Amino acid sequence: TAPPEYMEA
Amino acid sequence: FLPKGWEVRHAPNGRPFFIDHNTKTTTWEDPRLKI
Repeated sequence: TAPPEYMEA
Repeated sequence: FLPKGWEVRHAPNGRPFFIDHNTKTTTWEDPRLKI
């Protein structure tokens, strides 16, 4: 559970 | 095996979360099921 905020460069 | 662009990363959730770098998105369910 608990979705991670996404920002992967 | 996962959609072109999506990375599979194994989190401490005992869970591999699906993560696309080109659209900036994350999923718990395989993006093939949710396009």
